[PDB]
Amino acid sequence: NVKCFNCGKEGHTARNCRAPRKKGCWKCGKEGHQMKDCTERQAN
DNA sequence: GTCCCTGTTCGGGC
Ligand SMILES: [Zn+2]
Ligand SMILES: [Zn+2]
Repeated sequence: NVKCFNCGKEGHTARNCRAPRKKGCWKCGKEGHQMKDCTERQAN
């Protein structure tokens, strides 16, 4: 299993997901930066 | 793609 960032549902990933993906931060939510970039709750 | 499998956004990898 692998929790898809885009939709949440397991068994597949963000790229695989048959759904339009997110622009901004996946975890924190806020755009203008990715989850990678994020300075908010940056730890995991 | 049933699943793999993660920042850039589809494509081989099994
Ligand atoms: Zn998905
Ligand atoms: Zn963020």
